[PDB]
Amino acid sequence: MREIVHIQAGQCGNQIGAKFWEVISDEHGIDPTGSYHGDSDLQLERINVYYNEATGNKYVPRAILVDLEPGTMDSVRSGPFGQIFRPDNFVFGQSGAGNNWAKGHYTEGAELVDSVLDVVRKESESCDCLQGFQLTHSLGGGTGSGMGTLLISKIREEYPDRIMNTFSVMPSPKVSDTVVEPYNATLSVHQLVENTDETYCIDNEALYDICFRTLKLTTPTYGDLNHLVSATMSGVTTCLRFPGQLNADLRKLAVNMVPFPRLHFFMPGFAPLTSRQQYRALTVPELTQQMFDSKNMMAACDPRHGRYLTVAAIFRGRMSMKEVDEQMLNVQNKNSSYFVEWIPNNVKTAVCDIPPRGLKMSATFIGNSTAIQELFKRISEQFTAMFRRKAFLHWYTGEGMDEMEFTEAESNMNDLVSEYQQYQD
Amino acid sequence: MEVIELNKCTSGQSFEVILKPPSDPSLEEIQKKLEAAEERRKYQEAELLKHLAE
Amino acid sequence: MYTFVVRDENSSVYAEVSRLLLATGQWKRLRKDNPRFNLMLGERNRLPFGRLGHEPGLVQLVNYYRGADKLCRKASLVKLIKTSPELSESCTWFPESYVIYPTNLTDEREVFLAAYNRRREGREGNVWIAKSILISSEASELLDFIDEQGQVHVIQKYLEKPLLLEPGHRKFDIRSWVLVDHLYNIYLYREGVLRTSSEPYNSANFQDKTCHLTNHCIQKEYSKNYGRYEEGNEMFFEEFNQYLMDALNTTLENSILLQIKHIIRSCLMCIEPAISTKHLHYQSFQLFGFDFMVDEELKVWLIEVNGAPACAQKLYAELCQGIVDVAISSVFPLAPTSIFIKLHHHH
Amino acid sequence: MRECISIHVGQAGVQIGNACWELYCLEHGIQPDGQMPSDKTIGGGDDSFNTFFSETGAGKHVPRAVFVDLEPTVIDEVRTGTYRQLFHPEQLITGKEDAANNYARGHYTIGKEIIDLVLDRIRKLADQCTGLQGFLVFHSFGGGTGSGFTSLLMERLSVDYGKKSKLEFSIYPAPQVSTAVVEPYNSILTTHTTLEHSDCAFMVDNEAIYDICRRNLDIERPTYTNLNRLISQIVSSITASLRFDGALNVDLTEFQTNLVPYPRIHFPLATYAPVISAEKAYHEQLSVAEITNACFEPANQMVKCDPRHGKYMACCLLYRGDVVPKDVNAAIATIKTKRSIQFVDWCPTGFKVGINYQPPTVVPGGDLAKVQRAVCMLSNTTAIAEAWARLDHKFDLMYAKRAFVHWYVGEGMEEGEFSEAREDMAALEKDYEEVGVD
Ligand SMILES: Nc1nc2c(ncn2[C@@H]2O[C@H](COP(=O)(O)OP(=O)(O)OP(=O)(O)O)[C@@H](O)[C@H]2O)c(=O)[nH]1
Ligand SMILES: Nc1ncnc2c1ncn2[C@@H]1O[C@H](COP(=O)(O)OP(=O)(O)CP(=O)(O)O)[C@@H](O)[C@H]1O
Ligand SMILES: Nc1nc2c(ncn2[C@@H]2O[C@H](COP(=O)(O)OP(=O)(O)O)[C@@H](O)[C@H]2O)c(=O)[nH]1
Ligand SMILES: CC(=O)Nc1ccccc1O
Ligand SMILES: CC(=O)Nc1ccccc1O
Ligand SMILES: [Ca+2]
Ligand SMILES: [Ca+2]
Ligand SMILES: [Ca+2]
Ligand SMILES: [Mg+2]
Ligand SMILES: [Mg+2]
Ligand SMILES: [Mg+2]
Repeated sequence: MREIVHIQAGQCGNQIGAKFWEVISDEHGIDPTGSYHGDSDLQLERINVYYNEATGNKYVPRAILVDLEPGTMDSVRSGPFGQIFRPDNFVFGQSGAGNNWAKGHYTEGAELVDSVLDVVRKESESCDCLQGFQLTHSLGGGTGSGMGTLLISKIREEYPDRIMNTFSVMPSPKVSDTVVEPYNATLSVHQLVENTDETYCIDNEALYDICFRTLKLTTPTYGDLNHLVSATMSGVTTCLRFPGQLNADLRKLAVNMVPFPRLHFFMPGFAPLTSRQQYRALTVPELTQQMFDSKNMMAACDPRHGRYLTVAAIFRGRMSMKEVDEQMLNVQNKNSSYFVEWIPNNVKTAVCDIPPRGLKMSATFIGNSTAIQELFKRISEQFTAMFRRKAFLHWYTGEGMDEMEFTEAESNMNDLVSEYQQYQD
Repeated sequence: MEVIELNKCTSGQSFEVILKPPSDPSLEEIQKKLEAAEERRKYQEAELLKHLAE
Repeated sequence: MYTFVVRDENSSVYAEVSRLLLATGQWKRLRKDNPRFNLMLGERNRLPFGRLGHEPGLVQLVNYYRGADKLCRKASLVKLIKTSPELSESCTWFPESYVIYPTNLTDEREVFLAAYNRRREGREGNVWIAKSILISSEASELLDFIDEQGQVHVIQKYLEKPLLLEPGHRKFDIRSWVLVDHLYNIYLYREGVLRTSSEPYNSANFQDKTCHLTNHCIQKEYSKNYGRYEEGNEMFFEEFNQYLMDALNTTLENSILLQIKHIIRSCLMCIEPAISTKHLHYQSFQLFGFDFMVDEELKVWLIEVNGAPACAQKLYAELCQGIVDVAISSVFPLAPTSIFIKLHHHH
Repeated sequence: MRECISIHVGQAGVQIGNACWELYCLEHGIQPDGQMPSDKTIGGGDDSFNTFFSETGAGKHVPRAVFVDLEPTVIDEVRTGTYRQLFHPEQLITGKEDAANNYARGHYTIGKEIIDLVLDRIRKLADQCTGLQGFLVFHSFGGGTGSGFTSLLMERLSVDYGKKSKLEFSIYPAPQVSTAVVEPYNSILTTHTTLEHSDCAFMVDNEAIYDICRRNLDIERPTYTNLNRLISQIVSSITASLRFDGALNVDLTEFQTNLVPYPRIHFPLATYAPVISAEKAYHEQLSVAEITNACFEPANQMVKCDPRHGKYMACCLLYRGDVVPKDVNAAIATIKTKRSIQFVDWCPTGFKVGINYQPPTVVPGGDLAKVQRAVCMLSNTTAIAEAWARLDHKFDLMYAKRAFVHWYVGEGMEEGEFSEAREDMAALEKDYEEVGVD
């Protein structure tokens, strides 16, 4: 009984979180009302990892929904699986964060964080043995970014020895709501460097390019982007939600994926990504070559520009496990110049028999690559372009922040980039 | 090629064949190790909380 | 795509083989410390055979036989021949040799003096050579020369009746390149080389070692007739076979090559059970340089076996390409009239 | 009769231990419910099998075993498995969260809080023994529990049972069947602190078992079940002398006397044959010579290495099935003349031979075919140092960059323990080189 507590904060965080519970609820056979209707015991084997069991054989997600304005969480409650969430687990304010990291982190967010921690404390107290936490959020806004990292900081203070993982959407000018996103993202990245064990970096630009160029979506929406994130979140958590020789909890995963405490930012990937030639059976070679292709990755970083510290692939569906080793052992021994030679056997593979909905088989990629430095480089450049003129800072100084805290956040992320650069050589 | 020490019982037998002749930490000390590591974990946690209180 | 690593930058041979592998467009060279390789062109000394054959999914092949040093070591070869029943102590093609340890350090000092005194008393030619070089007909000088050193030496009978080429009245030796693949097939390169002495052989003066030592480095450094009779004191089989027909009315095959092929098989079959990589988690092949002497009776003697040999400049292309065909491509195929002679044998 | 207590630590130890006790029951005629019809002494007796099984007044034959794991999922299989009735709950110990493949976490953080409980439970089994010989400790090298808690347990056992022998069955890490990357660290950390507390350790390389299951049993992708069924056959061959009437390796002390002249060099190489696929139409039964010759082929060793280039310090031949000494000696002579068997000059060039007439038992519905005779050769070779050289090299690659070290320091371990443990392994490699090479 290794329970995980899920938190989703802000607009992006709650919309991606909603789709996540919609996707895995389907895989575990949980209907919108929380009743199980599956046909395999594998669905229930690890059900308690993400779900609580209430009276009447009801399964209720162990999820905490947080926001500083009500709108997004009213949509969730009216959404497909809205009624599946615990009523007490909606924690929201009315003021909003105005895409302002200082409001989420220092003013508005501080007013609401204690009541969120009251809910977290309640879910944890009813856990046989808490694995850790996972947070979904964006870094470009105010609530997910500013209040998200405040929640993490206070969760770590109360649960210092528990694992803290996040799915963090990184802002991109091509899919942007406001010009202050580089400010909000740079401020959050430092919080994540210090207080998370594993951060899945989801880049909105990569999600967009995949929708437009690969999926052939002329006009991608936030919904389309969140379809990719749901599938990815379902893949990276397969090993936690189903049985298999892999086993592994959050800590054992972190121990083998993170060689250095600050370099814990991961590039996730998924295959297939088929446009609508969608019924074609995908062979194992195609799954592997696509999974390792840059176009299939969601950090918007070319791995051929850096070196893999550690790689983890998860294959789902009924396929040849001998042929999985042959193709995986082929991609390594055919591109070994992008794997560091001082971590032996740093490419690991796992198989799960249950495929995602509507797919004969799939592959999820989890790479800890030093190429991720390109993502932080982009953010730093956009930050500096504005900060050198102190442009748009009044929104933040008006919330009590000093310019010194921005200078520090800048020096911290440039440090982070430099730390990736030395391990890339 | 000699066979020495041939022993036989109802469930088997054994023998030897020679082809050629030839030519702690106390309980206390372990407690200190464990408690010392425990103290170092406490010190590192105190530095974390001190960081978070700042 | 096949991957290989190069761990001996000083090998003139495998520098070419590596040059060819890349020329095929189907082989990729990795860093010398990358463990995910198919082929290792390993270092001469202290090659870590224990780390081979443990990479999942990779069939790994190395260009050295772990344990072949017993054949390519001066002292080792002597002990192997004497103590191996397949070769026995009466081995008729290996000069009488004795392993002698310097006195400042089993040992065969008394055994040698026993055979030496026998020769001195029987008026027989009693000249020996010490190496690990000094040539003398007195046992006192040979032993005192080894004690002044600090490593193990070997004293063997000096062929006082070598076959001398005419004109010139000069000594020589024969280099044969032998390739042993992973299946332990013994391939003899059809092209050999004679490293001839450019000075007239003189039996009444072993002090000047320029006419007794046919080494390519001693002739090109201490000989005053280097390159007179053949370019670089190197005669190839075609010319040598022609000389044997004109002067001796015989052939290189009949008079010498049969004995060479016999000696190569005998040495390599003897140690096959000790070095074969048949049922091993990794595979081995290796190129050998056999050095032979020929006396005036057209009898062939074995001088030594080199485990890391070089090649004659004129034969690098042919032999190196041949190594890729039978040794490397046979285990890693790509997307004639063989240059070798297969020496069949029972495994 | 002197008792042997088995201890199973971590996932590998527990699952290996489960497979072994299933085999022991089939070998001794013990039903899943603990009953043993052939045992005519109800709730008592000092027979050979009593070294591994106690007896209740009701006639149940209870293993002298303790299962320890910091997580309950693996040991829960024992509680609900076929042989759930054999064990009582006191013998099965489970925590709530494991060591996360972190030696420091299993040895220090969690180990400190559970060591006294495990000792108390082992004390309960010890108090049932009239003359305890010692302990057999099953564990993995790479697991956080199998490496970290095992070494702590071995340290304490040396304190609480000074005059008792301790043997190990250790799973050497193999990438082909492991998702961890830090196992070289755990392997070296546990060997360093365990070395002076183990009298004889049988290492089983998962790489070797994996390839035997693919090459001989035609398993395209072997699982832990296939691996453990084969491993328990070897373990049974090694412990059979303690459980059956005989005169060779009759007590744990004899394992050290016959196999370990030098204390630190206490890692014998195990070779087993034949391994025949049960799915085969029908195999030709191999002779004494053929299976004895197979013991000198690298392909059926528990650790892949080349004994032709090491030196032997000892050599036991354990035969099961239709074998008479006549054929053994005839096969030995034939192998000395054809093999490269170089003993060290300060050791006799001999072979201790043991014959048990009962042929190997195979689990119904298993992968292994029933054979009429089989052999396990225990040989102390310097060649097994290849396994330390490989492992130490992987250690050096990561430690040069301090990769993953923070996880261990984070649990209270000092960075100096790494280097201290590493220098002990360098010394161990040097010992093998002084005895083996000239
Ligand atoms: N042969 C064999 N090896 C196993 C088995 N189970 C795990 N292993 C190996 O053991 C190593 C992993 O350590 P585990 O024993 O699973 O971990 P642990 O001892 O329970 O310690 P934790 O880290 O706390 O889980 C890997 O190298 C696995 O290949 C098994 O049943 N049979
Ligand atoms: N017993 C003997 N009788 C006659 N000549 C001998 C001899 N032993 C050695 N030589 C001469 O010495 C030369 C070879 O020397 P040797 O092979 O012992 O040294 P080396 O091994 O450093 C040269 P390489 O290994 O390159 O062939 C030959 O040219 C040969 O003429
Ligand atoms: N992928 C994805 N990104 C989103 C979504 N909604 C907002 N974003 C991104 O998140 C950032 C804005 O943060 P937001 O979550 O709206 O602010 P918050 O509500 O204060 O936390 C911008 O970079 C948006 O592009 C969504 O549904 N999906
Ligand atoms: C970034 C920011 O603060 N934006 C904003 C703009 C107008 C009113 C309130 C606001 O918060
Ligand atoms: C699923 C995940 O995140 N981790 C993982 C996957 C396959 C092998 C090893 C691993 O650690
Ligand atoms: Ca207010
Ligand atoms: Ca009884
Ligand atoms: Ca002891
Ligand atoms: Mg918004
Ligand atoms: Mg030489
Ligand atoms: Mg475990």
